Amino acid sequence: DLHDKSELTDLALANAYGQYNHPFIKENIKSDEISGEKDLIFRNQGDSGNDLRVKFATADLAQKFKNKNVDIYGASFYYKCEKISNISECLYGGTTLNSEKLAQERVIGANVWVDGIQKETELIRTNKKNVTLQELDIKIRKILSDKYKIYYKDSEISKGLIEFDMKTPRDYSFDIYDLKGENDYEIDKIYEDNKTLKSDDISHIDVNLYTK
Repeated sequence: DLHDKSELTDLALANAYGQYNHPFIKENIKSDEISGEKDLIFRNQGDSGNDLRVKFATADLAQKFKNKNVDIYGASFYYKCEKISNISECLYGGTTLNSEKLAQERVIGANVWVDGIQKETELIRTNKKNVTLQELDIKIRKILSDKYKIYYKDSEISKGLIEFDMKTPRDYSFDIYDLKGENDYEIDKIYEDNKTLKSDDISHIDVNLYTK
């Protein structure tokens, strides 16, 4: 049972379009301040020179990356982002070690279908050895957002499923209209686990969208 786009508020649609089209991306930064036992602080590295609060699911996760030259790639937001003093910018997970790269860009294909009809195959990449699922998810939704206008209320697409398949019998999927809420601080909690995948172990991506 896939959720219907009609279930989202105009605010939900806007935030979704916005975060999937303008991901926060920063390479080789290091945080060494834990906050609230499960958050990492990167002072002076958010947009506008604001402070960045990277939120994780568990204190363990936060601890695993303190001191780490990490790469960041995720959905950022300001509304309801716990101030660290000044104003602050937030985001969940999307954190990987910077020292782990690939010799060449790993290219992943995404078979696409609208109402069961196959469309042009899409492509996303990453030179990260271990890329977070959030990043892959974002790169796919940006495409689904611009080619199929999934987040425009007046578009014909009303349902959709994104599925990431590994080279082993393991897959991960997202219901593009199943948002925790209408504000990013709730929507993005789906990434707090910081789920990361070995890039070369990913097989392909399946995208099924529907109308009516």
